[PDB]
Amino acid sequence: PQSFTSIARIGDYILKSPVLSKLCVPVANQFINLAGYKKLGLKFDDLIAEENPIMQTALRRLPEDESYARAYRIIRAHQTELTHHLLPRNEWIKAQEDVPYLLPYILEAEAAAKEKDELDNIEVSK
Amino acid sequence: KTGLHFGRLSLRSLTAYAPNLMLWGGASMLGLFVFTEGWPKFQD
Amino acid sequence: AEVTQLSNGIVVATEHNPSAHTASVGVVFGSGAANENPYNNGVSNLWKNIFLSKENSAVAAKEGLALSSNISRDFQSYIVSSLPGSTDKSLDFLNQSFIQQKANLLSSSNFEATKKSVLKQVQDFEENDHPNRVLEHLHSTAFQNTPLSLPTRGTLESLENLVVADLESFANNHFLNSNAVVVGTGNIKHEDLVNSIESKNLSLQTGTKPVLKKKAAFLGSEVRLRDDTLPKAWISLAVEGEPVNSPNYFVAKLAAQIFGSYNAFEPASRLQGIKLLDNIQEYQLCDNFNHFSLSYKDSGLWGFSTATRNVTMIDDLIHFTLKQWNRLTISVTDTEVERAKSLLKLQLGQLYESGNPVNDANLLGAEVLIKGSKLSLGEAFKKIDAITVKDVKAWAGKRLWDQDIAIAGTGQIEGLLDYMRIRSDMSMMRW
Amino acid sequence: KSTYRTPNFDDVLKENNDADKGRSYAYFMVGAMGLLSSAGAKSTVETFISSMTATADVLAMA
Amino acid sequence: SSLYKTFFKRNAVFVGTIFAGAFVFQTVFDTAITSWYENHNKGKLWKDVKARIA
Amino acid sequence: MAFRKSNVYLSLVNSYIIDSPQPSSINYWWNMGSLLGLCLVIQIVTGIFMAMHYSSNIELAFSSVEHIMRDVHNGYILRYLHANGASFFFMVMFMHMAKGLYYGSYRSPRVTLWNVGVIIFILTIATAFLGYCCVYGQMSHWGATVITNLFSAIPFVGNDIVSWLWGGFSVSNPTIQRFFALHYLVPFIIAAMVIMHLMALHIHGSSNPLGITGNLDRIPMHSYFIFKDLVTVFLFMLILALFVFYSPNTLGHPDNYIPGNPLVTPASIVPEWYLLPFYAILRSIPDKLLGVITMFAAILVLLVLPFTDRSVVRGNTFKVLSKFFFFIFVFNFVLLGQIGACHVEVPYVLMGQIATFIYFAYFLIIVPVISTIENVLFYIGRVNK
Ligand SMILES: CCCCCCCCCCCCCCCCCC(=O)OC[C@H](COP(=O)(O)OCCN)OC(=O)CCCCCCCCCCCCC
Ligand code: HEM
Ligand code: HEM
Ligand SMILES: COc1c(O)c(C)c(C/C=C(\C)CC/C=C(\C)CC/C=C(/C)CC/C=C(\C)CC/C=C(\C)CCC=C(C)C)c(O)c1OC
Ligand SMILES: CCCCCCCCCCCCCCC(=O)O[C@H](COC(=O)CCCCCCCCCCCC)COP(=O)(O)O
Repeated sequence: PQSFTSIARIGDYILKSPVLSKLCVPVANQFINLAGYKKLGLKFDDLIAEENPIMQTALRRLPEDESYARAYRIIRAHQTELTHHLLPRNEWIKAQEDVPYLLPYILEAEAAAKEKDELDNIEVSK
Repeated sequence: KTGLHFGRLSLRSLTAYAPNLMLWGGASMLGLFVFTEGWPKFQD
Repeated sequence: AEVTQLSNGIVVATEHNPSAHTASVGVVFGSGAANENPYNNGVSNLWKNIFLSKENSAVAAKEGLALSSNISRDFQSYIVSSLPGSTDKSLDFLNQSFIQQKANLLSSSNFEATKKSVLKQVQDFEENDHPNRVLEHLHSTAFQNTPLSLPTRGTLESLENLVVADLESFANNHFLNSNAVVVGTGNIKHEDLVNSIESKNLSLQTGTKPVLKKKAAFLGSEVRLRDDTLPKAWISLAVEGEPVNSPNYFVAKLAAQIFGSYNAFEPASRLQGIKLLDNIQEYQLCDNFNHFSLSYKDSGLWGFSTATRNVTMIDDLIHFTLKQWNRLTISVTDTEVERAKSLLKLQLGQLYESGNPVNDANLLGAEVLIKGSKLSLGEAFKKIDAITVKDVKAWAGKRLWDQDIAIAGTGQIEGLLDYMRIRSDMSMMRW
Repeated sequence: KSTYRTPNFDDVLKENNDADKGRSYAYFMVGAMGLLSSAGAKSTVETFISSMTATADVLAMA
Repeated sequence: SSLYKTFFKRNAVFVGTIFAGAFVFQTVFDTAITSWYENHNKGKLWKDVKARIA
Repeated sequence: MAFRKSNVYLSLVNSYIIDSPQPSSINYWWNMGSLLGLCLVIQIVTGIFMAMHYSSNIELAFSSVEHIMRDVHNGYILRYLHANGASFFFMVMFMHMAKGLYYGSYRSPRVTLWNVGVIIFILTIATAFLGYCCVYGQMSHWGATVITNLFSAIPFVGNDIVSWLWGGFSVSNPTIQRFFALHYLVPFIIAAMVIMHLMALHIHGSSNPLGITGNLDRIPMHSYFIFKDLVTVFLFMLILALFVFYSPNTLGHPDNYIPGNPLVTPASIVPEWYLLPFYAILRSIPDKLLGVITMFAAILVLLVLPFTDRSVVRGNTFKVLSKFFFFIFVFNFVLLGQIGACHVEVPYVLMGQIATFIYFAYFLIIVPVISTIENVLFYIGRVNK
């Protein structure tokens, strides 16, 4: 319930500014590996809850080769967390492999449901 | 231009119900005077 | 385009259009399928087919004349098309098919070979044209025991009793001088059409068509032609709409343009501005619907026809479109009217001012019989550019809000719920 | 017999429909049943609710 | 008549007439059935026996 | 097909306890739902066998609890299994409302499941209170006097509601005798709202402690979570049996063994230990009308939790800030269960006013703020611009 267009509007304001990118991007990096989804072998875009119909849409527009790997790193996480262990340190998701692969499939489904409601309340000036 | 919506209940679908919802607030205020007048409760 | 009228007992209508390359000339009577009793029903469908018979059409095709006719509820029509330099040849043929003679068409060889041809057309219509045999069953149960109930095609049980003597008794009562308009559309001048009828005689009959003592009255009912061996379930549902020559004529069409028409397989009829599509596309409740506002002479109809393969969720197709009908009374927006103005101004301009001069002769013929002249398209745009959202709400509580409906269905309509759970959807109970 | 000839409903039909009247000789008798069921469900609630109030021998010791 | 438009059209004013028609039916029918029940039993009630104690 | 699927009754057993696909990664916090089902049968079965000996008059209330503990065979077992088991109901349930508050089980599509949680929680507070006033001890007479005199603050309808609620003019014989036939009943309303709580769960299934979709790896319930529940059943039976045989009156107040006397007030009236946080919220507002509202708002502020959580990730498992501030909320809730036991003294009024501001600023201020900051930090940590 935070609507990724609004995250990326805030988030791109931080990265664009030179002052705030020096300041709270190193806070953001230390926040990521303290969370430790990498240690379970997940990227971030496995963690997003898939029960709203916007995110339910963007998991159908995904290609087959990425929706097969994403459907494996989830099952490796349900198997690792079941044993109350972590993944071995070679199997951890590294920094470069943690890319927003599902972000552009959401921002084109969010803007396509924003336009559906901006156009369902249009008031035509006569 | 776009009217104020906030999800489902837009303003245009609320200005057309506020004449009738003023009658449901009268039809429920008389709904209390059936089920309470019978024990002393004076509303004014 | 400016229509023009003249009368000398036989009223002549013309709509000159020099940018066309044909010229329809025809006679349009004002006694269609709503002027027959149920024992001679189909005699106007059979008067169409002996005009279009093979013996008669071959005589017309020698001069380069194509024949066309139309049998509606209230008006008949008999149009002869030609090239624009050959309009007097079309009247000379039209004179010698109805007016000068009818005994050549009504020979015993040409009759029984044509009655056998119609009796196959109705038997093919009765079991193969499913979204239209419901709409002819909707009229047969809304206006029951009343002359607007009779099907235009003619029933098969009543058509095999017709002899030639019933073909002529209908001719001597309705094909009269005080009943017909001679229309000329396409590239034809009104002065050339009037002087050609004056140069000949072209006098049909005397006058005084019969009176039709019953008046059309809506009677809310239902009919269920249930038949499980069909792939879909066709359903029409209608309230009593407005007749022609009424102040609520264009509001009844604009209210049937708000909910429009839909086709589930087209990728551009799914993005329309209807609010009904947000409820109807989630589980694919229907394949197509269309909202009609039929307007006959005495009464009318207003409602929607549909067709669906989702035969277990019909009672959500009906309930979700009957809740949208309730919004016309209470909370129809201003935008939802302002698109239905601009769609009605288009699909009237695509009807009265399209290409085909045969179709323009039926519309000119149906208009000047009922209301004496033709209301032009430029002055029927001002009537649509003035319908406010108060006028739709005042009309909707008059005709839609808690009124009796007429239902007709066929196919797998077991999932269609009973009457009093469809009639009860017309009033919202939450308003 | 065809399916376009509806059978004889004439013994049960009204002699004059007039849908402003037929929906008023029928919303009277629904509204009258609603009126006695709102004066009859006040007394059913007020029987059980006033049963829990201060009884007779408690009121004597007031 | 036009009785349908004012009363039975909007359900918010239909059921507002049921409750305002039950508020009058409570007060009147109870008084009309009490004043009959004591008038049918005139001479047996305590309000009459208290009048014989003169 | 199999008879467990082909029968009309057994397919309700089959689709709920035998073949129900549970996610294969749920830890031991997912057993607290099965314990509350067992702990409800413990209260109900040790309520029927105890109410065969209980007379509910104000003269024979406290004298017939002691008749249970002295004269009935194994009567000390029933009264102690059920007075302590009711205090184990609220400890399992407080760990059941805090699993779901932690792992994001309140979020959509389980808002219907969460709202039947708050309805069961209100009836369970109202059940355990109405049976507390059935012992007619000294803390239970003056408990019912303090609680039902809060409804004398409603304007102009105050005294008529209270005098209807007491059934008299004070807490007397009709109040205790109606606080038993009500308290007999409301467990059967909880036992129906639980069936209306499994139906809201069965349509979308349980969550899992990662907060991701669990439709991929599912294992059945039979012989996997039946035998993972039998571990914590036999543990909950063990910690109950220490608190029943070896130390039975540890949780309850000692003043509840004085027979209830309306003429002598005790030293400090406190409720039983689980209503003690809400009693400290009620006591914090220096007004009587706002106190009844805020003590009732503190149960209803759980309903604004699905709409104030602004996170795209379900649950606090992979979050740094929203796991720290959750345990501040839990140890604030324990502190409110301590200021409820202290007297109205300096400085337990500045504490109980501050530590009730942190109860309400968690749902309304902390959770929307630190979960918006926990979504920009998940974003700008990965996106390079
Ligand atoms: C009306 C409003 C109702 C609100 C209820 C208020 C709370 C009621 C009090 C009950 C306390 C229940 C605490 C349970 C906390 C939720 C369960 C939990 O969060 O445990 C998981 C947590 C970390 O585990 P993860 O699953 O996140 O990590 C996986 C990594 N692969 O594991 C941990 O971090 C350790 C868990 C330690 C629990 C400590 C409990 C302390 C109890 C208070 C005792 C007070 C004595 C001083
Ligand atoms: C959710 C279910 C229940 C809860 C939380 C609950 C809670 C309580 C509590 C807290 C007490 C006071 C114990 C004490 O202080 O000694 C109590 C007492 C009592 N309850 Fe329950 N109860 C429940 C169900 C039932 C049922 C179903 C019955 C009866 C059929 C029942 C009958 C009694 C009786 C008779 C007492 C007698 C007083 C006593 O000996 O403690 N309870 N209950
Ligand atoms: C008598 C009391 C209760 C019973 C018998 C009960 C029963 C259950 C059971 C059996 C489950 C499935 C097991 C589990 O998921 O842990 C469950 C899940 C749940 N319960 Fe309850 N419950 C009770 C009270 C509550 C309360 C008071 C709340 C919250 C205010 C609540 C909220 C939930 C939630 C959110 C879940 C889903 C957790 C998840 O699976 O992600 N329940 N309940
Ligand atoms: C989602 O998957 C599930 C799941 O489906 C279920 C069902 C449960 C289990 C939860 C429950 C079973 C809770 C439901 C609880 C009830 C319905 C309470 C009903 C309890 C009762 C005890 C009913 C009352 C009946 C009696 C008291 C009859 C006993 C008779 C007595 C006392 C009289 C004795 C007299 C004589 C003369 C013998 C889970 O834990 C679970 O998660 C794994
Ligand atoms: C009703 C309120 C909720 C109560 C929560 C209890 C949840 C767990 C129920 C445990 C029942 C175990 C039966 C499993 C089974 O039969 O598997 C049977 C065999 O299992 C066993 O033999 C277990 C030995 C008997 C265990 C006795 C436990 C009784 C303790 C009762 C405590 C709870 C009331 C089939 O197992 P299989 O399919 O792997 O072959």
